[PDB]
Amino acid sequence: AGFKPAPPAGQLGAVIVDPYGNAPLTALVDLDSHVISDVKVTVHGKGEKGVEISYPVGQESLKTYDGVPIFGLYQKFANKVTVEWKENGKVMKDDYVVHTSAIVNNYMDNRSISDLQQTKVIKVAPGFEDRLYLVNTHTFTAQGSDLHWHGEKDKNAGILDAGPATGALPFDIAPFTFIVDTEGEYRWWLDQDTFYDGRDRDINKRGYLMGIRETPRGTFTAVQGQHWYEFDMMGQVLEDHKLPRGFADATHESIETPNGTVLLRVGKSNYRRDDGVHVTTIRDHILEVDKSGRVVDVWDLTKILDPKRDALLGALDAGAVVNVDLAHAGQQAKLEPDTPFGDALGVGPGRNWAHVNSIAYDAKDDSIILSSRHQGVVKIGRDKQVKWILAPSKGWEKPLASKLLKPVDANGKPITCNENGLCENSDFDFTYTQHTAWISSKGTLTIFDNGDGRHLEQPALPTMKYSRFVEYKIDEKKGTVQQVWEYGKERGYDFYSPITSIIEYQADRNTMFGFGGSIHLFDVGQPTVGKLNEIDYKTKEVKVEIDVLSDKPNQTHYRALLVRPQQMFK
Amino acid sequence: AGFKPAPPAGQLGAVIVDPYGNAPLTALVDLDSHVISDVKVTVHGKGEKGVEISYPVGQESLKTYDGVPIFGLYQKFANKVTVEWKENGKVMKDDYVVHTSAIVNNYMDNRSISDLQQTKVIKVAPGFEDRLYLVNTHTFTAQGSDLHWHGEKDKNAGILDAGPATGALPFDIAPFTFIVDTEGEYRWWLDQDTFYDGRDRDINKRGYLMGIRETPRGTFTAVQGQHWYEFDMMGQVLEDHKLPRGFADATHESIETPNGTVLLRVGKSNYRRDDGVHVTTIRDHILEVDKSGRVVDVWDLTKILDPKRDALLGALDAGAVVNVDLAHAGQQAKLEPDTPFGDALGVGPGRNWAHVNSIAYDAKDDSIILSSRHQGVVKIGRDKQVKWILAPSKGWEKPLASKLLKPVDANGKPITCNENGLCENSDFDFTYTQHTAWISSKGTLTIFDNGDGRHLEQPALPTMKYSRFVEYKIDEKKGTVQQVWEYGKERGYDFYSPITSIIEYQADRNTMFGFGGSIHLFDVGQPTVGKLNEIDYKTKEVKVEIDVLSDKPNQTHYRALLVRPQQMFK
Repeated sequence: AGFKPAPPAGQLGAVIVDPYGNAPLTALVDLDSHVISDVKVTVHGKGEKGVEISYPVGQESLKTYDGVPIFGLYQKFANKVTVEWKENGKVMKDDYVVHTSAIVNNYMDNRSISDLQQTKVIKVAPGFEDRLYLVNTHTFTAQGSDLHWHGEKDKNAGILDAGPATGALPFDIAPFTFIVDTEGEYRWWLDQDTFYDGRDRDINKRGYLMGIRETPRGTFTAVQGQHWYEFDMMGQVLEDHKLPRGFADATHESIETPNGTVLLRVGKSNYRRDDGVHVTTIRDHILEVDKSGRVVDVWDLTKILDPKRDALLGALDAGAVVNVDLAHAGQQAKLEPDTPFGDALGVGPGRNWAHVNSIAYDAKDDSIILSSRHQGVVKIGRDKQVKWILAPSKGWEKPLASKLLKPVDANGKPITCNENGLCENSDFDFTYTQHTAWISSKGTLTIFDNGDGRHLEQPALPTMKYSRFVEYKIDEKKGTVQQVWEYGKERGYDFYSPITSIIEYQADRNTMFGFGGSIHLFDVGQPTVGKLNEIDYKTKEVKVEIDVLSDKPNQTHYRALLVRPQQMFK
Repeated sequence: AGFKPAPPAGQLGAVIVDPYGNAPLTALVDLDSHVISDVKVTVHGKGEKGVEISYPVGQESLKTYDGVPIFGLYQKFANKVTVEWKENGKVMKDDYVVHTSAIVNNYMDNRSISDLQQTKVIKVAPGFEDRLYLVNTHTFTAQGSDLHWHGEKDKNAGILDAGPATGALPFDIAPFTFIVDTEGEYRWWLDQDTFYDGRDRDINKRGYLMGIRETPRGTFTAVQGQHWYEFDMMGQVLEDHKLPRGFADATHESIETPNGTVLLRVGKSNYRRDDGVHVTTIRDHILEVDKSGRVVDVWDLTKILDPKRDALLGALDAGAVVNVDLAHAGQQAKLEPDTPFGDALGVGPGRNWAHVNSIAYDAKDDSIILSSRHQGVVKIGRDKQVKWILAPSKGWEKPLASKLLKPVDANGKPITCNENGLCENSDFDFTYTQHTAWISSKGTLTIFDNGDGRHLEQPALPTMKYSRFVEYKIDEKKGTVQQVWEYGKERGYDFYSPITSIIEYQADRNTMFGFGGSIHLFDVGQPTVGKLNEIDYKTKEVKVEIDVLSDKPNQTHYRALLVRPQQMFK
């Protein structure tokens, strides 16, 4: 006679590159029936300033992989890797040379600047050299959007006409998923064919790979089209679920709860409107599902919030929304009453009236906090009741108006803001077209305030626009909110992300982690900038600033995560 | 233009037959955006003595399916179905006529008696008319076993020779999976293509569909080849996991624990023997895995029990082992020291020394109880230590001998049994080549004692063989075992199942449920009998006896389950 397996490389088994076939900068040391413990892996830096990557490896992982996972390799390089373990109460060590192959971008055309996205390291403080960031970005396919859901023909349409579309099937794009270190080197890559195939027409492998979040096991969830997933840093796909049959179009977020369920943002297909027309709703439903794919609960936001409120909808940059473009960049969006159902700015179920793009679970009262790009930030209870809302007061009717939070200063004294969220004699401002409204380890609400439609108008000039990191403290009993921190207001257009983006508070080194996904988006002909940032919470000093430039002009990035090797292999 | 969806049948949505495409005797009432509760489904009996099936439907199910599930249809029939619910505090009712298509057996050849397995109702006591049994049986493919794992060439083999086989890849057969009512009618069918494709050579869809067990959600797990699954009675495949890479050949059992894990019975691939030869082990490892497919724990039985112990191995009918001779039927198995590694009777890792075929989790001390066909019944701890053994004393060395349970009568007085398990002046006997060693709702240990190799010999004539249901009571602290119940001893060869089979205690009606999967297996040219039974625990009266006859001669059944519609749709 046959062909023998790879023989052993040292004192354990063979060292296999990319055992699952989805993560070419990983490897695996076959255990070959050895019984070991106390395992530590080190991957050595490339050259003089190269970052070394180091992590322990738990028993579950050794058993799961039947070997020792090797994460952190450089591409096309003779990686030097050390593995240490205990075996029969004796200390053991092996040094391996692990050659790798290349990273491939399978989606290139005349818009391509080059195959990979470029990195520019701007600033790395001391004691931050070891940081790693997983960048969740994407790259245009040659074809663009080729598929639509079919809907119901509306009453007042041509006798002869073909059926309309519905939903958001065209929200579809090739992934570009990697990890970057502080020398700007790629240290991990998730093969684009792991989940996506843009040449075939198998909707099972289509969509927009989004909402990558860690789990209590140090693995990650994600969504893409009409499926959701779980995977690990060796590239093993651990779960793959079709959405339940009533739902479609999962985007933006996926988060595991502590109860072993997962929260997803979807649309409802075959939603019967009060006028009896069926549509696939846009980005306005939430699912709690178990690890079986079954639905544990569903929040239908069309009956909980207000699909008629156009206060923020009418104030937006038509050029944005990810989507994008562009002849109409800068221009304020003029709503129309005859806007056909679809992924379009508008009111009512079957249009993009809410565009919820983040989810967080509050364990303390079994509730969920949501970021609605076009309405504000809300908490809704298990009981399907609104608990509070963080938004400008304009447009809200009762009973919902009554749940708006009242702003207050450090001593708890009301702050005067008009119905557009413009406050006087304060740093306090609300969020507009925001993202990632999550719960910090401190118990506060952190948000990335993108800043389109700030104060419910377009400004006089496009460049008078800014984005903020911002943190709030909320008293639920009293119904008040206090801005306790902010950043970015002063950096102007060069730090403005009209779309996407994220922040998350890091307690380990007291920093605020940021990723601005859409900087310079509207600079026609230029790469879009994804700017990784760690800001000192105390001093506001920049500790890390790294820029990722898109491989094609005018191509937004979605999010990034700060990942930690220590937690990857439990 | 287009084609419209099926219109509404009555007051909800359309009634879709086989929505998921794997269970043709099911249907679904689309919810069409209606908000309902208190759902109850009734499927009417066919004709005069036809059994009616009725169940409630919980909210999770309505949301999961976006509709009301309909279970219990007859094939090729105008099924009459009633659905009742509450909507806007009003009571509601719809009567539907649901036409079905046929059941198909896709695996037929000259051996075939007819396409379906025949049922013969023998006895149905009053108050047992409503019982349903899920039959886990199988049907031969034209090709038989066509595939082997490749192994390592052993030292003392021909220079020119090809590599050997290893493992148990040939354990491969088409499934045949249905639910039968007490009129002997098929009321549910699982499409054979759900998991199996015996004409293609994709090993992902090969194996022996086994170990079907219910879960806390009213769904079922199962194994087949190199994957494990979860499915529900609407035929939705909820989970599908590849085995972890170190393991192969999952058969016999899959059971969800209360900790959200699942227990599986596998072999280990690339197992390094002490002589340095690599093999795939046979049926001698246990995995706890999570819903992510990851390994939580592993029990390697080659280091826990005694792979050298041939006390029972040498006493077996060569005609059995599932697998089936049958030219050497009746004959005693003569072990050889040069038996090449494989699915073969023999000692040591790489042969079938243990043939473990059932697993149970003891939540009281976080341990597992195992049925080893070829060694006996053992409890092993989380700590990988043997806690006790229920078997004849011959062949066991220390430290294991010391864990053997000592038999006792109702007053706790020792019972005298020789090393072969023959007892004097008692009804007490051990189990031989047994199956399903499970924990009843009473806290006792129930077992199907097939009875091949009884008293560690073949009898003088082949028909001097019998099978028992049997229940034991164990004092772990004292190290003793008491037989407290038995049945079938008196029924002789006609109730003898040399292989497979199952029992389980039903507390709802104080019965012992049983399935004899291999009756008349050795009758050349005759269908094999799978006999479903419910025996009154108190009186020993037969309450249900129903016979399933195989669609080809000499083709064993594996198991059946008593299923309860009340629990299927939580």
